[PDB]
Amino acid sequence: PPVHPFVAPLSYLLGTWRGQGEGEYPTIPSFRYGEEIRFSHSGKPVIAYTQKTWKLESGAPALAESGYFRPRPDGSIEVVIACSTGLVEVQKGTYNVDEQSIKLKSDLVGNASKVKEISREFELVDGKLSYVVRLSTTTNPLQPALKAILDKL
Amino acid sequence: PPVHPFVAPLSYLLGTWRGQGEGEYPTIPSFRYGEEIRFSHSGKPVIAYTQKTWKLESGAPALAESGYFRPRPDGSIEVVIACSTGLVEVQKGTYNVDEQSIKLKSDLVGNASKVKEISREFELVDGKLSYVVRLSTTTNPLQPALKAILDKL
Repeated sequence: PPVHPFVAPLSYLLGTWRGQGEGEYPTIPSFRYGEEIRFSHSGKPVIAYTQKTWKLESGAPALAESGYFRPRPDGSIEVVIACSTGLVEVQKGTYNVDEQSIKLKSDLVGNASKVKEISREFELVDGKLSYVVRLSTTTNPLQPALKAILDKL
Repeated sequence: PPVHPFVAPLSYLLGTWRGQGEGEYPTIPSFRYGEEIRFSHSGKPVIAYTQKTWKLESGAPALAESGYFRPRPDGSIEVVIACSTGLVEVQKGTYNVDEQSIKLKSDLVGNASKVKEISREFELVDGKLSYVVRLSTTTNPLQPALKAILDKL
């Protein structure tokens, strides 16, 4: 299927990406992980997102998430994600064509015991996909939790 | 990876399924669709769920959803789903080993303009996967909306 006009500005995402990241948060000792992301489409104004992580040393599976990115030609975007840990997120924000960036903040986090808000920011940097995930809790204000860089395969 | 002990009671789901369904709802004329579901795992206490639908005549893509099923040995289960239309759901309920059934009701529906609650019920019937999805809105009480039967591939 052809790329939908609403998806075309984000066509740089389409494909599979692999790299590594680092997590750290108050009370959570720093850790590293491997990550793979696939962005795909079926001609609708939606990009399917699938992600998995693993332990570096072994490749042992860790977590997974999946969802859908819905860009619109005014530069707005909404993203819905379900996580293997049992959370859901509704993310809203904007994309910037000049910067090849996507900036999202949660409108909703569902089924979480502690997390209150999640922000997600993507940026293409020299053709690599970077992101920062920031998290808040009732007692910890929004702050970095995960960051990764992935190469396009 | 081996099947996790918490997943084993639902191992009958694992694989790919294809069939067809029918939708109908107040103000929504009846329609039919094709459907494919895959259930998979990576050795964690989680089953990954991916689904797509299409038009019967042509096979043209329609919608998609994906998420995660988290069964527990007391017979409880939670399910998180993200939909290509831009919704999320947190579903909670129970599974029954004798009946090979799973009965879920939403604790949360996110980003919906009209839907308030969603219930999902699966049943293995002569080795085929059946479900009923029921939906409510502010003015329409919970009632059937989608039903499908799928053969295991």
